[PDB]
Amino acid sequence: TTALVCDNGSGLVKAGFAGDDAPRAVFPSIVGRPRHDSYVGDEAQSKRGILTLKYPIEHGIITNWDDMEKIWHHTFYNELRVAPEEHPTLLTEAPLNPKANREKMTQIMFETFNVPAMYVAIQAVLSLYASGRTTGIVLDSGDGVTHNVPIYEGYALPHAIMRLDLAGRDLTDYLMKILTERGYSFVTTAEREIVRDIKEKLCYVALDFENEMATAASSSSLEKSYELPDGQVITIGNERFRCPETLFQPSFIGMESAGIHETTYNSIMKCDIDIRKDLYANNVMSGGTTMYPGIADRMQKEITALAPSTMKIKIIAPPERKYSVWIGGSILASLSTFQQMWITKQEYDEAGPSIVHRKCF
Amino acid sequence: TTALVCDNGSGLVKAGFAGDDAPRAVFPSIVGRPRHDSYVGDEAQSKRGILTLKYPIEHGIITNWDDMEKIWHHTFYNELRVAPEEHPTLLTEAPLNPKANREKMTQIMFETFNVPAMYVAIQAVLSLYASGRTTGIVLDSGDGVTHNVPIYEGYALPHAIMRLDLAGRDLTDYLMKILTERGYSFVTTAEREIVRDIKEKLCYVALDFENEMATAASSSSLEKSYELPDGQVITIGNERFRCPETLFQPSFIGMESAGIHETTYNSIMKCDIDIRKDLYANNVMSGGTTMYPGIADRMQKEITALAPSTMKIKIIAPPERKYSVWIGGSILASLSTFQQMWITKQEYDEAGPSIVHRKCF
Ligand SMILES: Nc1ncnc2c1ncn2[C@@H]1O[C@H](COP(=O)(O)OP(=O)(O)OP(=O)(O)O)[C@@H](O)[C@H]1O
Ligand SMILES: Nc1ncnc2c1ncn2[C@@H]1O[C@H](COP(=O)(O)OP(=O)(O)OP(=O)(O)O)[C@@H](O)[C@H]1O
Ligand SMILES: C/C1=C/C(=O)O[C@@H]2C[C@@H](CC[C@H](C)/C=C\C=C/CC1)O[C@@](O)([C@@H]1CSC(=O)N1)C2
Ligand SMILES: C/C1=C/C(=O)O[C@@H]2C[C@@H](CC[C@H](C)/C=C\C=C/CC1)O[C@@](O)([C@@H]1CSC(=O)N1)C2
Ligand SMILES: [Mg+2]
Ligand SMILES: [Mg+2]
Ligand SMILES: [Mg+2]
Ligand SMILES: [Mg+2]
Repeated sequence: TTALVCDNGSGLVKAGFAGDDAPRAVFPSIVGRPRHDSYVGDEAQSKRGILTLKYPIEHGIITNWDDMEKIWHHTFYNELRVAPEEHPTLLTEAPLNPKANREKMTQIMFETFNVPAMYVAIQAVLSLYASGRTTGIVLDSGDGVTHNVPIYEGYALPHAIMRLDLAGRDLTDYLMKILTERGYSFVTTAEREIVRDIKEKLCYVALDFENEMATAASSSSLEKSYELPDGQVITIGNERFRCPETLFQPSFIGMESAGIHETTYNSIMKCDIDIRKDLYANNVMSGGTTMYPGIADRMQKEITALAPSTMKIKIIAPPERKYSVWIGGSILASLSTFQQMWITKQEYDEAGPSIVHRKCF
Repeated sequence: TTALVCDNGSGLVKAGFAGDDAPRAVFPSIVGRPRHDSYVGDEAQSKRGILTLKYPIEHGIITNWDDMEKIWHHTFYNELRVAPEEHPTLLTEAPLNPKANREKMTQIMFETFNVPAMYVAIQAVLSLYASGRTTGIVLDSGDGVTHNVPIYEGYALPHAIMRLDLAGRDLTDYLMKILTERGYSFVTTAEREIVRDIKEKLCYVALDFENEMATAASSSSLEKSYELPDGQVITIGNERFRCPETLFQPSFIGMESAGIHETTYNSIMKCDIDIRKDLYANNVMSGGTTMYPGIADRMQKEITALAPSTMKIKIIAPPERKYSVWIGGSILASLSTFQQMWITKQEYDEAGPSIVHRKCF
């Protein structure tokens, strides 16, 4: 009778119960199989030694359905320890998820896990809701994808969504590369996990990119120390802000794309004149890769440079924004008016999987 | 871009545009065909002379689909003069309408009249909404059927709906019968229309049934005069309140059913204890046959006799209650939140007619 909320990301699954303010289970979105029997999440991780690890979700889209069933089987029976036939399930999807994927998702829930009711919601919409608004533009930068999504009264505007395949995992690889400028090798998937850790702990977004580079090459006060697992210590300086600077200048990594400040602006510009002003004042950050200190001040300054000079620009960057999608679905799944909007097994029996596209809002 | 609202009753079609406070077209729900080429509504009526008249809706349910298409064709092209491919259409249905009927209704709208979007709503729910409430019990007595419908937050409670096949048309026939106690014959479908007219103009609900009969047989002050079309005049006395008294005592007409005060009570009693009190305080009358003067005071007194003696009983009987279903749909179709709940042609293409049962609320 409690609803389950499951948020499937490229990197992490966040799953739990509606009514909570945090996912009970967060675990790597991976399936592992013997190098020449399958393991999931945290499982797969303890034995990575003798497995090939596969990610079933790439850039926010489900591409391996057999593995995804195993992530879902693990989520219900091992992580949450519930019987799925007893619980309405809310699932999340990427903006612009293909219609065919969303139907396949519905079919699996109903025919393989026998849920009484499910729903599929766009991630960025749930994060807007978790901030208390129904109109806004969300910047959702996770592990695999970054999406700008303008939303008006609860409804995502498909023609103005921007997709940038440049996310947290790319920033980790770019940190690996530049650290092997001050002499370090990382290269293995294990050492990659170490650099991911450094990234999350030491990196930050510089208020002015150049001046910051001038500073780091004039005093040792930006260097920080970091202990590796083998005991050895490493020093990190200018790499701390150069790594995330990539989101503002993708040419750092050889991509020809606009940075996250320009896609935000361009997405606002694909909207009707009569709401632009509401979008400028309600930019919401969401996802793990928006956690860098300085990123929200940085965003404010860049978007004010591009927008008409009299526009009121406000960046909202809540402290819980790494889980905001999940918390959004926790709130939504608890509303009594949401209860009539679940897709029930009866509705699916009578109409089949394409029922899933009548969102009801 | 304006929505159409069409309310199909056993006797009258009420049709018009969302945003209005009254149906532009009210006309008899009849199809006429040459006694040995088809005519509708008011049409069929001017030539009844050489046609057989058929009612395609009986006791609120559509039973002749070919005729019903002609009522709908006439509604769009002759009465409202619009192109149906250009307008979302809201249709109404009886409580407990079979699933199969509602699908057939959807299929015709989409495949024969090519509407962009439609919706099918339960009549009694729209009348509740027109009174400004989302919780209440509606007594809807029309020409062909009477329905008691308890509704909690906008949703009709199917297991407590009561259906009584005793409505305005039966009261007309019973008035014909008792008038041929003071010497008058009516018998033909034309004279039936005359008695219907007398019914609507002269009849009323007595506050105490017996005392009223005692009164009419003690002074000529209750008789009223009525001019027939051929010039002759008729006198009506005790028949004025005996006719509608039938709704309270169906044995007047040989039926073994409970009266409208008992089905109301029984329907309230099939509900959960924790809302009964809200239903007792929000009884809404709706439909042509609730127009009799005195009926709402009458209802108050009868339901107070049956309910627990400390209950607060309130009867709401708005002046516009003969059109309240239509006005309900006029309001609903205008809400911006309703706009995402239309069934679109795309949704119907992908899922077919059984899409219609995902009500969204
Ligand atoms: N404090 C932090 N600073 C910078 N990055 C971080 C921080 N915390 C987590 N991240 C990064 O956020 C990413 C995980 O984020 P998230 O759970 O939002 O993504 P996801 O939903 O799995 O993937 P996606 O939305 O791309 O499909 C990882 O790359 C992780 O390193
Ligand atoms: N003032 C009135 N007093 C008594 N009865 C009336 C009055 N006005 C209309 N009626 C009756 O109301 C009936 C028409 O009501 P209405 O339009 O609500 O029914 P309907 O929707 O066609 O049919 P139903 O809901 O049974 O399918 C007719 O029987 C008509 O005689
Ligand atoms: C605390 C934590 C955060 C996280 O987000 O992990 C996701 C999950 C993960 C799966 C692969 C590795 C082997 C496995 C184990 C597990 C652990 C927990 C990881 O690979 C990412 O690391 C990629 C690689 S490098 C990067 O930047 N994203 C992001
Ligand atoms: C002003 C009006 C109200 C009405 O409700 O009519 C509906 C429609 C109607 C159809 C049959 C007759 C021949 C046709 C013509 C038309 C006219 C308009 C009628 O037959 C009813 O009369 C029945 C018969 S007797 C009664 O009580 N209900 C109710
Ligand atoms: Mg995500
Ligand atoms: Mg990879
Ligand atoms: Mg009616
Ligand atoms: Mg008849």
